[PDB]
Amino acid sequence: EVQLLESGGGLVQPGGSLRLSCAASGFTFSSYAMSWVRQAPGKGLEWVSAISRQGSKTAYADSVKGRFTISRDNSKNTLYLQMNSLRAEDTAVYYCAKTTTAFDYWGQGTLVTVSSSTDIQMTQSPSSLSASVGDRVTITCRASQSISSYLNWYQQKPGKAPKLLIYQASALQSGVPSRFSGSGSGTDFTLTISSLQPEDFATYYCQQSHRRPLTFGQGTKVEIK
Amino acid sequence: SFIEDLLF
Repeated sequence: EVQLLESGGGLVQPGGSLRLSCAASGFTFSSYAMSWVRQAPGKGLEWVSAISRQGSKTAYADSVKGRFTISRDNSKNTLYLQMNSLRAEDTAVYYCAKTTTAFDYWGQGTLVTVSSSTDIQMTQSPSSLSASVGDRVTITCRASQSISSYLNWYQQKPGKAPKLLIYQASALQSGVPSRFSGSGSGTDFTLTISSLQPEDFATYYCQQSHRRPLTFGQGTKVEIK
Repeated sequence: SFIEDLLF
């Protein structure tokens, strides 16, 4: 019954503007911080923005600084993203995400097409792989500097929004099968699938919630042959 | 306040 319903995307010329909305139901919206995460076509996940429970504090990635504005209306349970000065580089599916120590629940995502460091680097290995049902699959995630144990794993089906699989290196989200395990601390982490199933095909992303800005690995696509 | 301290 937890729902995040996004609207407002579409096609726009460079320099124009769009306003995204995320309509939340099924939890107490004002009890949680909220983010926007975007994914350029065939590319990875990138954190964009975040706002505190009451709306008093906001944060922005450098890429969208000055042009994008996040806001919320807790009386309508709605999260907003005003995007001005749109560039072709802003071209992406945009997700809203309930934000705790991970991104717990993601909206379905709205496409926005624009046409006419000291950060922690997450690197995954391999970048994709193909294996058979029953195989044991292992994925690695390295941080360029320590992130303690604040490493999150997300599962993304083709065309679907990411789902949170494991957070804080080893804690399983509710309803995730026990075939999924995570381990590691500091700079080296691992996701393991004990017995691969047909429904497990997806791209798997790691993401650190140790220091802003929140950063993603580039993903590991897994195919079942 | 984990996310408050982390993000803001």
